[PDB]
Amino acid sequence: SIRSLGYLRIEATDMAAWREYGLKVLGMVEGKGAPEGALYLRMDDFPARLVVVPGEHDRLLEAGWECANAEGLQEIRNRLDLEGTPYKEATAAELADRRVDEMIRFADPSGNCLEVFHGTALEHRRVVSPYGHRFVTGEQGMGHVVLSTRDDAEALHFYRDVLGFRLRDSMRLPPQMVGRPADGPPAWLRFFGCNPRHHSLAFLPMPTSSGIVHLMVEVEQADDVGLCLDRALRRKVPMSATLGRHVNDLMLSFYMKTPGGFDIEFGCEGRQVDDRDWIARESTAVSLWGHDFTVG
Amino acid sequence: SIRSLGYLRIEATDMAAWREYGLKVLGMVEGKGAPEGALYLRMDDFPARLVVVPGEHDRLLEAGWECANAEGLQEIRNRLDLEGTPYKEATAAELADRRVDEMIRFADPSGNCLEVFHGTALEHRRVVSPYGHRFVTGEQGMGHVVLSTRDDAEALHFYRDVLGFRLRDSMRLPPQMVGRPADGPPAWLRFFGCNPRHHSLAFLPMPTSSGIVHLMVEVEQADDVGLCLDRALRRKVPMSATLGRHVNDLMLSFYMKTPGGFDIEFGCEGRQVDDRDWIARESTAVSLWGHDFTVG
Ligand SMILES: [Fe+2]
Ligand SMILES: [Fe+2]
Repeated sequence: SIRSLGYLRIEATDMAAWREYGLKVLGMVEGKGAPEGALYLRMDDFPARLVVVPGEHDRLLEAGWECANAEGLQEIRNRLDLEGTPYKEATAAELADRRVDEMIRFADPSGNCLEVFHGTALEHRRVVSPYGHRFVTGEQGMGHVVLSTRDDAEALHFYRDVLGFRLRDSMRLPPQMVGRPADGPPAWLRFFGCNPRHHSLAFLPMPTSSGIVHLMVEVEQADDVGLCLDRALRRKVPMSATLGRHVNDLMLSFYMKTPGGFDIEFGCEGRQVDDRDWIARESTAVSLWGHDFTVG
Repeated sequence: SIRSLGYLRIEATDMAAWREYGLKVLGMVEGKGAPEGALYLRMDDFPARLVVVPGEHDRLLEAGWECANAEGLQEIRNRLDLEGTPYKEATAAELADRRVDEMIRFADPSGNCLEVFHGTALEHRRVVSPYGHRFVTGEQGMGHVVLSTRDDAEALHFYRDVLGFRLRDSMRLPPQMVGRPADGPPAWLRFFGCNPRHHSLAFLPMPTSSGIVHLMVEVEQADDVGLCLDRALRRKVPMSATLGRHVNDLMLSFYMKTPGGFDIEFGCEGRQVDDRDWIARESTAVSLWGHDFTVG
């Protein structure tokens, strides 16, 4: 523990657009009990996976990371204490809002905020998408998120050495792409695992207005993906990449712009990894085929 | 009885375009022993599946239909004689050229030419696509071909009642689509099977320049399809339909224009049918998702 991506909390300038998009494009289900004009989007037994709160910005607020139990959370505390990373225990009100038994809050060096928790409540009535797809979560958690970092070496240190994620994959970026002179060194996009899902987390050393590069959610079948593409097309959702399969996690997916300005990857067939045999290597292409990121 | 589609012979106005497309887009392999300036494209142990001969038009010449043995071919002779359909035995030169033991030649009432044969020679050196895909033939044969017909009822009688194909699916057209009065009767696109492949043959009662609406070839995996689409886009092959999944045969495929001006559907995951269970019904949509023919 940490074992998986639990939830994502984001701020939004357009709550109506997010509601229509989560319901009619993503085919998520609305959760009950929210604020004060906030939106809970459900994919499974979790009370909420995507929480959208109204605000003046379109940005990531926090990612919530689930541990197996009190001991698995304490292990994260002990790592943080060894590094000297400041953290706070959740207030009574934060525990009640998130519906978790314990949680700590802290930030990585680039100052992306984390909530690490255990003992979430679940809701048990069947979550049924009107479009007939089922999301793939379980032991792989919510999906995976790719976030901006200020410094890839620093991110590698905090996520692997401090937090204990595994390095799953790495891809180099030419120095020009990251605002470095043509004469100096490439920078690194690194993918991190906490469970069999190839990656739950990755860091792009390039800035974004939201802090999010992409959020991937996974469904069981290619037909689920293709039907989703059709719904997005009908609703004039702006496209970011055509259908394709990734090299590193073998995900078959397309990418589309959300109302928050970052991409959602809507995929299937994500590769599962066993840490006992996985060899961390450098991948040299994004995709095996498709995924034309010029489409936007 | 006829067991599968064996080969397709077409005439072409641009042999160089076909050789490049066959090799670099379809990833078929060139056969040997082709006559003067003809092109043999191979998918498997057949000496050729797609035969392209020089000519003044881009047009279907004949479809070759494989039977299991001499008795299977005689059963077709018997059916033709019962109907009063004229047919000719292949000459010595024709048997040698097609590399078959026996073959009869005749046409349907719309004038489409059939060559029904048994005892093909095979070639045994491995056929290796440079792109790494394997075609799906075997008991399913070469693929399927959708052809023009002048009269759907007469085609239904000839293919089902006379030749013994099974009716596999039907799709209705608005009377006005076939230039009838808008309060006239619908016409019918009918799909015919001779093996587990959902259909080997279908008839659109609408005219085409070549006689061909589409030729489908099948590969093992979605990645093979996705890779082919990238090759085709790179080579500026005209797209006819986006990636999608058909309703009737569940083929996951895209459509593209060949050098002959007709479409090839390049697909995977074709549905298998058992005649003991199969119910012949009317489908009311082309696709579950995708297959936007508006791109062409
Ligand atoms: Fe992803
Ligand atoms: Fe087809």
